[PDB]
Amino acid sequence: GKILNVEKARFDKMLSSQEVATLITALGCGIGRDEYNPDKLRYHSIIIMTDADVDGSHIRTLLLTFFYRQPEIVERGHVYIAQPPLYK
DNA sequence: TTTTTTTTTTTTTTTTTTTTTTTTTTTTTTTTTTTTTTTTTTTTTTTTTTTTTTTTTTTTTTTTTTTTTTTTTTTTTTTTTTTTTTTTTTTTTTTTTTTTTTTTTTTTTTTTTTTTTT
Repeated sequence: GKILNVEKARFDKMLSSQEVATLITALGCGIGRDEYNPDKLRYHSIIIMTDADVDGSHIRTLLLTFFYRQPEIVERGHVYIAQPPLYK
C-alpha cells in the first residue's frame, strides 16, 4: 500500500516494514549519513512501477520523496519511472 | 428519647509472587587463503632404426648348511557367556490437498484536543 511520508514522519519512525525492506534491498545501510554508502547499491536501475491510477501517482510521489530526502541515488540517475497503461 | 451491639471497607503499608529489562556461551556466516583444471609454446624431452664390444648363462663337477627329522610342552586357539554397538519394524507427529467456520493489521489527508518536555 502507501508508505510513510518521510517529510512529515520523524527519523525514528523510519523503522517500518516497508521502508526497512526497501533499504535492505537497496543495501544503502538504511541510515542517512552514519554509514550511507551509495557505491554498494545492488541495482543501478530502480524502477517505480506503481499502478496506472491516481493512488498510484500518490504512492509514486511518496517514493520520490523517500528517494530524494533519504539523494545521490537520484542525482546519479539510477531512479526510473515506468508508465503502464490505464486503458485497453 | 437516649443509649448499646455488630458489620464491613477503608486509613491502608508490608510480604509474596509475577512480570519485564538484561547480557555468557556454542552455533552461524562473510572474508582471505590455499587446492584444482585448461590453454601456449617452448626448449626440451623422448620414441624409433642401424652398429658395436660386452658380461652373464649354460657344457661339467664339488661340497655343506640349510633341508631332513621326532618329540615336549608350551599358548594361541576355540568355546561359552555377556555387554556395546549397529541396524531395521513400529509408532508418532506434521504437512499438503479443497470447500467451510472465524478473524487481524500498516499507511495518506486536515483539524482539534490531550500529554509530555523546555
